[PDB]
Amino acid sequence: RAELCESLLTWIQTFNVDAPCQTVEDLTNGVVMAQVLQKIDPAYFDENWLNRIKTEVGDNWRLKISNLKKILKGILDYNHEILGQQINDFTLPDVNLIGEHSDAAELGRMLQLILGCAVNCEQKQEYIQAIMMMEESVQHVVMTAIQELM
Repeated sequence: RAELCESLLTWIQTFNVDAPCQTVEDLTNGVVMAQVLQKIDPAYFDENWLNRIKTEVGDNWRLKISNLKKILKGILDYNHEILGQQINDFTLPDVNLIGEHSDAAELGRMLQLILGCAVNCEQKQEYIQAIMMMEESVQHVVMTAIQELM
């Protein structure tokens, strides 16, 4: 779903990575997702690892796809090589559609995989706490709205 992708984007924003990440388009060349995977496990997804991900991409969608396949393979490899408890990867994102068409539905599937890494890695209690703090944060917005109406 495209709506799931929008929601998972707000989760991506909790990482505060360097590259901009406000829209679906900001995620299509793979740089943001690579930087998030580095936050999740910087020992595995390290600076050397990130080197394979081209930054100067522009509108070269073939290059975007290339980047995205490296990230997807990276996620699968992390799951196989490092993680004891495997993630839910029965259905994989079609990253060709992300790169060529900025397909939000496919991008959402990829973000789900990355969230799967976050909540199954060694630091999972940190990431689960950060997700529940998204709930606390929204209630502050709602309480502000209520107070501006009273």
